[PDB]
Amino acid sequence: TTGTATEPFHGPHQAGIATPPQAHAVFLGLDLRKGTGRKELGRLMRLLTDDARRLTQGRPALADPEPDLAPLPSRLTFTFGFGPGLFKAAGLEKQRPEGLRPLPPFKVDRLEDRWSGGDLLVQICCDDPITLAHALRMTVKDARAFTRVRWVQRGFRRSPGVQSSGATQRNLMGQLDGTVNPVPGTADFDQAVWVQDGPEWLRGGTTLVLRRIRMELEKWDEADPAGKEFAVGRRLTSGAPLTGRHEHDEPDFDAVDSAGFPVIAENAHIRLAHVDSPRLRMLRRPYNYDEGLTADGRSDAGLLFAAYQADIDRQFIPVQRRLDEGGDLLNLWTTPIGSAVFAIPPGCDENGWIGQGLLG
Amino acid sequence: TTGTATEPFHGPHQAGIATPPQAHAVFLGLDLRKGTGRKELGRLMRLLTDDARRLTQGRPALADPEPDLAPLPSRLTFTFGFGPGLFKAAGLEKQRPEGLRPLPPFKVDRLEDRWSGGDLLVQICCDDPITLAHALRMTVKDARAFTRVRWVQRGFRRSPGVQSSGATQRNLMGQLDGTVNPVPGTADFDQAVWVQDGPEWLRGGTTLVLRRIRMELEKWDEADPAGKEFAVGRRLTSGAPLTGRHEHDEPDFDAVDSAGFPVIAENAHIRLAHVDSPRLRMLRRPYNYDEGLTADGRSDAGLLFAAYQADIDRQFIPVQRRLDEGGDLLNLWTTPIGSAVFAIPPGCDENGWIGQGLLG
Ligand code: HEM
Ligand code: HEM
Repeated sequence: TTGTATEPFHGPHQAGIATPPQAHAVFLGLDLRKGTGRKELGRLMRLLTDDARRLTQGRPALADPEPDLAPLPSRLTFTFGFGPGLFKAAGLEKQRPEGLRPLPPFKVDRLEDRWSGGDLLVQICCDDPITLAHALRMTVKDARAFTRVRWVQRGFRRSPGVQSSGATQRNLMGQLDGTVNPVPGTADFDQAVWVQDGPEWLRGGTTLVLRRIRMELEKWDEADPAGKEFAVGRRLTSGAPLTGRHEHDEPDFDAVDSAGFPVIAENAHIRLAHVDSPRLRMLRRPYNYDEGLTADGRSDAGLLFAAYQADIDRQFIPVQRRLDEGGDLLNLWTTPIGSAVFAIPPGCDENGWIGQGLLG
Repeated sequence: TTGTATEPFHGPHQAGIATPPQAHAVFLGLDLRKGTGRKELGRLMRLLTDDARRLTQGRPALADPEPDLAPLPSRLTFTFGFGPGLFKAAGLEKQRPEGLRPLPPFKVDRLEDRWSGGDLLVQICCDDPITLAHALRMTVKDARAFTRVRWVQRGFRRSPGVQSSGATQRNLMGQLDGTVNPVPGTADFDQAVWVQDGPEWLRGGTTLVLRRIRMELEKWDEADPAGKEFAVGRRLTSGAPLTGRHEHDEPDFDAVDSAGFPVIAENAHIRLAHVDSPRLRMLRRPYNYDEGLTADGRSDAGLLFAAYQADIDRQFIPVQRRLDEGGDLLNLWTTPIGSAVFAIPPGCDENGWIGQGLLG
């Protein structure tokens, strides 16, 4: 069933990346306390490893504060990530990937400290929110002594069983989101996602760019539907490129309209975001968020934009830079308010723990 | 797939009450603007009725800001409720039920204005959070001109398919929650829930007591495990009464231990909460909430306690008063921080609108 289903914890890679995105996610951003060094980090990651090892398979954690909430794992997964500040605290500043650093400033940025940065990431995904809540509590319980909570970001996708697996789901702007994306279990995916160069310990792992992007829905509603599709380069209902018919049709960036102007605008989102080389693409694995209203009924909603790639400098920044300097029409209705980066180590087997190659 | 499943909007009763509780809920508490009188309330409820009429069946609302999010309704339901202030503004004090008033003070209360009161309730329930978020957006769009958002309370239960329908689900304290409840499709349920006395307009309707109850999970983890079961009167895992073996075993309130003391404490939750007459019982239809963390790792979680009954004075207050005056052991780890009451009108058909019998 949806409840008894599990995702393996062990493997060459950490789960929660190639894993088809579950219905719910929480991104826990932690800062290290002063007394938390390499020794303490080792004890912590061993604690959290075994917690994930048990919980993801429906078994209570060690010293579980509520073991009856451990069953029904619902494809629970844990993904741990190390921020730039982690390495200095560990005395391993040399093994920090040179590419692992806070993203540079962009003109559209309205970043807030409460949604940015972080020394240690715990990404917990699950098809069930009760199972997720319990997993979060256990995580905090074992991380409490060594860290402070910098932020916690919750997001959702479709509930399990609403749409078939692999089918593209819509975001809170009504747009089909995830059409062009590296496919798990393919060569292009492995090259695009998993690290092969750089520091040894990170090989088999990846890097995460997590950006909290607010959807300016008040402005969005006042926009012209033709203008909305034009801004993206795809139709709302079908999800097809404006040059095409079906969702999976290849956009024609050389096509022009009756006026000789590009059908897909020069500053259309998918044009500026596109990279011709599949091996340089980023894995987008986003979650939607919707959190409360002002008295005048203005929404606080958007996207937890989670991008995974082997090299931030080669695979993310160039794209984000083109969106910014290219004057992406979508920037009129979206605003980055948070940004964090993490190095996600390789997976482990029954005889190890996440981050052993670094902290061991 | 389950996205296409719907619940009837039309009927003698509003949906979202007898309806088997969906995986997600938003309780939207609205305060009327100064100029919003009976005329304005009529226009508002006609707008909201039609929105629900279309959206619950997977059709876009009129002036829908994002029509592509209307399909796949996932058992979306709307339940509208009128607070005490609604009747004042509409000049229909004569039609206000005697019992429709803010609840009396209780010792355990730590109520906050930001979680209490409200003139107009829109209770939106759905098995899918994207569908839910869209429904909320449309509700606010048409309500903005007439009302201010007093509060929005988001809650969740198990995702669809995680547990078989009707099976008791656990709360964030790990406790099986919902064992003793009136059952739809029985005469006792109708007697307990649907109004058949008082002013004419409300017949076929019901009343809602909505209380935001914080869970003191800090103390809860520190609590003695045997004391936790003793506090409730049931075992954690099995859910059985301490006098029994299975969940649905009848609690024996006359039973004593070998020392001659009651097996179920005189101040046990279920003892103080129990009522002999099934027809006097309240319908409990709660949702769980989990909302963020302090720097030092303290959770902010609890229960959205939604109780439905034909008569607040006869079915809710007597129970709540016994829990308070009786010194319910569960009060050591639970704290009411919000309280609101609403009169829920009967259902409508085509050509009709919710609250028409009152406001029309
Ligand atoms: C912030 C809110 C955003 C929304 C609502 C959004 C929406 C979309 C949509 C509707 C598509 C077309 C369907 C698809 O291929 O997935 C798309 C494509 C894409 N987006 Fe975004 N996007 C957002 C931000 C970003 C950002 C910040 C990046 C940074 C890299 C990005 C990278 C991409 C890429 C690489 C594609 C693939 C385009 C292609 O090759 O055809 N998106 N996005
Ligand atoms: C966080 C707050 C609360 C929690 C965690 C909680 C938990 C529970 C549990 C575990 C049970 C036994 C299983 C069941 O029969 O559902 C129960 C029963 C019950 N509760 Fe509560 N409860 C809470 C607040 C309240 C409040 C404020 C009321 C006010 C009336 C209430 C009324 C009842 C009733 C009527 C029963 C049925 C007991 C019986 O007749 O055997 N509960 N509750």
